[PDB]
Amino acid sequence: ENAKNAEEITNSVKEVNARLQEISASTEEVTSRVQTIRENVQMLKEIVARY
Amino acid sequence: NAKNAEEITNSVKEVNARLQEISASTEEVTSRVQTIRENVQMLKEIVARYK
Amino acid sequence: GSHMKDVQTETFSVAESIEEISKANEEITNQLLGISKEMDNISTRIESISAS
Amino acid sequence: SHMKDVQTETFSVAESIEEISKANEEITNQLLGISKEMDNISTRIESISASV
Repeated sequence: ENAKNAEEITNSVKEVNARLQEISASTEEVTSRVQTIRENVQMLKEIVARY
Repeated sequence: NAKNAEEITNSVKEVNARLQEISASTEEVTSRVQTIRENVQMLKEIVARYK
Repeated sequence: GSHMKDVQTETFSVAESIEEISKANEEITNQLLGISKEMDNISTRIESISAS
Repeated sequence: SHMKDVQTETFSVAESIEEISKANEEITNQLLGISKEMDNISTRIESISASV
């Protein structure tokens, strides 16, 4: 049973590590697309002043 | 094995707490993307009206 | 309305971007659901292996 | 002046993009600590497999 449980935990850790590297990438994808929305909401508040 | 199963039970418990706080912040981004999505539909109607 | 044409240029970039953040935060929430169910398995299995 | 409805909506996305920006930094701080704590559990499970 100790061999089975050790492999079962090792297989869960491998899943967690693979899903965590996909969340880091998606976090970097959101951290790039947040900056694009910030620029187009500062450059849009510039129009609000211009006129 | 007893001293390592205990150290994993305590680190897994802190990881699960930290993970439940990522689920919290991810819910808070999800809930504020409803605000933004709604307001960029509005910005489109005013341009359509007055361009 | 030229100043509203200037507004459209900005509002196009925001609408393209918010649609990506809308799918990227749904991809994060689903992966986080999958991690949790495996973390409760590690929690469960680390009590049964300790009893063993 | 039709820059009224531009202003009322470009105010709401600015109080909201700000909490998104903060939450992405808090997620980033948790994630990089978890990868390190996870990589120490990996060593401990490998030691348990050896022990078996």
